Amino acid sequence: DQNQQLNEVLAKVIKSSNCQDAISKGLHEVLRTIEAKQALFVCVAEDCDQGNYVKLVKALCAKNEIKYVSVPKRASLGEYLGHFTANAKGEIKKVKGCSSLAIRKYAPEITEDEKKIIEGALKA
Amino acid sequence: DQNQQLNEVLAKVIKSSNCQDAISKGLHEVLRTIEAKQALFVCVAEDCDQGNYVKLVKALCAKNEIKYVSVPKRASLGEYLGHFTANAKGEIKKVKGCSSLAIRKYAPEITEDEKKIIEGALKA
Amino acid sequence: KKKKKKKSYTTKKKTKHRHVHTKLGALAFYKLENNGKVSLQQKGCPKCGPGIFMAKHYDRHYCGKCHLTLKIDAETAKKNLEELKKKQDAKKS
Amino acid sequence: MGRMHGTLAKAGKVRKQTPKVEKKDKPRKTPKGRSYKRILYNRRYAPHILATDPKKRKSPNWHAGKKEKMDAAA
Amino acid sequence: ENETKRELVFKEEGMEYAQVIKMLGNGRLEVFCFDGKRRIGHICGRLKKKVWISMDDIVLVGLRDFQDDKCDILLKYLPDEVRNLKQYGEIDENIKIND
Amino acid sequence: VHVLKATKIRIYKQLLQDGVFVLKKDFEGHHEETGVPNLHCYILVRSLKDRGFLEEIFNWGFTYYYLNKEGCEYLKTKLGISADNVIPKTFKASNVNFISK
Amino acid sequence: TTRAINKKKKFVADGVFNAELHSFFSKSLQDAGYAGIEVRRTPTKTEIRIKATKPQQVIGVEGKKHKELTQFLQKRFGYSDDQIQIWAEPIKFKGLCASAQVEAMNYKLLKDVPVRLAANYIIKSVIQDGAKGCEIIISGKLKQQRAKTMKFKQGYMICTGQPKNDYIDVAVRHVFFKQGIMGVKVKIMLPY
Amino acid sequence: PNKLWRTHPRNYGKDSKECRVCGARQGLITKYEMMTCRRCFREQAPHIGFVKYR
RNA sequence: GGGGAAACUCACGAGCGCAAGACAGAGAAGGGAUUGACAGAUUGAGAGCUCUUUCUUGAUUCUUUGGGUGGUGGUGCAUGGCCG
Ligand SMILES: [Mg+2]
Ligand SMILES: [Mg+2]
Ligand SMILES: [Mg+2]
Ligand SMILES: [Zn+2]
Ligand SMILES: [Zn+2]
Repeated sequence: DQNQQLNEVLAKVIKSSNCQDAISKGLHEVLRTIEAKQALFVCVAEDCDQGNYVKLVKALCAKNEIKYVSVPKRASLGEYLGHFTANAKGEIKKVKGCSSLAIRKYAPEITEDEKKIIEGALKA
Repeated sequence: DQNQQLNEVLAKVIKSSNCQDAISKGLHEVLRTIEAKQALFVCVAEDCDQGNYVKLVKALCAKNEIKYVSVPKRASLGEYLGHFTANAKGEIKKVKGCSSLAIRKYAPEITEDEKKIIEGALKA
Repeated sequence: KKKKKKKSYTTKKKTKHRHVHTKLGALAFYKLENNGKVSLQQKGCPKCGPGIFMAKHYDRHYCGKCHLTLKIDAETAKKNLEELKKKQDAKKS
Repeated sequence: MGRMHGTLAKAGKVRKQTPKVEKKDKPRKTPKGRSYKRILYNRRYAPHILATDPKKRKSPNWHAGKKEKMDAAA
Repeated sequence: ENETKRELVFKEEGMEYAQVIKMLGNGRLEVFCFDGKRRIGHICGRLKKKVWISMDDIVLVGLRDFQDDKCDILLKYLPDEVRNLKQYGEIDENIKIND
Repeated sequence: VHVLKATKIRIYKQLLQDGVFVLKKDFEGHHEETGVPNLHCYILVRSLKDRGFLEEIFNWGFTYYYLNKEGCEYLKTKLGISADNVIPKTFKASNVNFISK
Repeated sequence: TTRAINKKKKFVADGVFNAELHSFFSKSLQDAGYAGIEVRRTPTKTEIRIKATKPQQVIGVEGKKHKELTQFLQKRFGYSDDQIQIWAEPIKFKGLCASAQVEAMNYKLLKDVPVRLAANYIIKSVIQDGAKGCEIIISGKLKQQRAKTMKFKQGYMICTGQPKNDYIDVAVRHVFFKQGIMGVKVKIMLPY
Repeated sequence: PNKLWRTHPRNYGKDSKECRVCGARQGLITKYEMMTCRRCFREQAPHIGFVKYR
């Protein structure tokens, strides 16, 4: 198990920070968001192809100061962001995978215990 | 919910019986597999087009003796059988849908409780 | 009364700038060494500096945000102009 | 009056132009013979119709369409 | 002065351009057709209403398959539609349009 | 023309909170209360009536929009978590009657 | 004080306010018979009495239309919540109100109910409520593509004189059809 | 890059104003600061409180 | 025709700019839809209009297939209202 609490709190956080303007999405977006030290916490998609993307991102989190999380699949990122093409049956079909997500700020409806749950997965 | 236990036990069963030679696949295969009374249990794909396929199959299960299960979608059958075209990212894309599956025998790694779980969905 | 005439074309139709985007191009800004150090091989903007990179056109440094313009010494300008010219002559042919 | 396409006086014009619409396939059929006049008597001269106000009696073709058969049955 | 601009309509197949020759009555006329034949035209129920036609006007004429000798007056051209026809190269450049 | 995210949110916010929105026609000016450039309001609200969450009435240069129940359900969606709690000032039921002899 | 305003320019401005209200209410209130509006103005408040045939639809389902309206006036002019007050007042005799009755035949004509019958229904209603006389004018295409004008009188009617402005109540409506706009006037001469 | 939109001065003259009701610029009545075209005025006149005694 | 028009008005004319092309279906998009803009040409015009030039920006959507907004465009012999 991916530890459903981790993926659930991750889902609620990425949703919350998207409904509010403060999420950030994309390798150019996440770039400057990391460098400006705006990003409080950042998510990396593990499976994807250019050695650079993951290397540069993890290294940039290390090279200013940022904590990161590692998600196995990209379609999960796209889904969490609410990037999906929804069928009229309420079925989510087409999902554009993401690579890196930078959350600039947190939405106030975040529970203390949930945040304390996030903080454990934040390594490096 | 499709009752994730049902789809999970179904998945483990169809996999197990494919890794072992004793699964059977196809309307000509499932035909003789039903008629020879070899099939212990059979799976039908609900959505598909010829009125015949579903009618004949359900009627053949009734007309010797066989218990059947009803899966809503065909791509799910194809996936369970391990019929998929896998992307180098570990992403399953192309899936050839099935219609009818006949499991000749069960693999010994089947749990008692799992089998007792199967038996409930077997109606008609 | 009067009616609108059928339209007369005087001068040729004009095309609009599409947006040039190099795919996953944002990786061209940073280089990594074996230690893992992060090296910036573009130029950052003195006002916008941490995350935003300026543009190196041959003679100018230009910020996409604050429109900062920093003009180069003319020799570097001529050298870069000449080089890029000689390269485009090659790619176009 | 500046709309003209076809030649005036062409022979088959209006009939050729008319789209071909197919006659609807009827569920079951229309009873031939006596039974039909039974049907007519029923929907027309039957006791219940007579019982209603003869000046307020409803004219036989009043409904072309089915929405008023739904409004008639209610 | 003019009625609303509408597209100058060309001779479709089954029609011919014509110039009014003389006036008959009952809404009839003799026309010279650029087919090269003279014909005796009748005026449209449409045109009888709208556009008054007279001598040496340039008109569009709907033809008849069976009787070639009769033809129907379809539409009258405004002198500008005509000069335009000459421009386009539909009808011959030597023709007399009077105002 | 780009209607920025915070613009969008700000107006959806004010909608859900109030339940009613008002627009003078000029695309030049700004909306008095929310202080938003009008073209942007016109756009958001335009789409909102075009999907039926909004019902529109027009008086002396001013368009008046009032929210439907489908509206609550749209705004819940785009504003997410925040909108779990809220019912608009329109939807709140008045407890006292205004009809006087 | 707020601003020193021309008694003339102020008063004209007050009238223009009133008219804007009347247009707003006749326009947004169109389903319940709307007659009139009466505006009292206090340094504290602005009180609006909406005189109407069906107050029940002015209020709505527990102040759906009421709250909507009140907030509309609020966003429009800018107002404190204590500064605006809306009351709805019933018109005790619906037969003596024109705007109401014209709304009635608006309605009946939308449902394709024939002219003479509808006109008669309302006229009979109006006189049933004690009005000395009434008249209805319907203009526009009725029969065909060529415009007609049909008048229906019963009872007592005055047109000319200052008494006109007193006893006669008039309202018009534009009525919409697939064919175009047709239109309808109702003149109820009131009783003494 | 609509920057040039409406950028000609409407400060004064005919385009500075309009009917509050019908938004006409023509034959506008500005006289009591009531900003209403002649037709629209003629209509609203009894609601504004303008009688014809005369 | 409140018809005293320098711009505006304004429908006319010559040359340029925007989209305020909603909404639905299909495909495209987060590894990028799209916005913006120094500077050189360019232009009547510090209209990034175009072209070279890249940097920004981060779904506010792009391409088709439908389709709405908008129209001082027509028709007072389709009409309301008003008015002679
Ligand atoms: Mg003049
Ligand atoms: Mg229209
Ligand atoms: Mg125009
Ligand atoms: Zn800068
Ligand atoms: Zn006006």
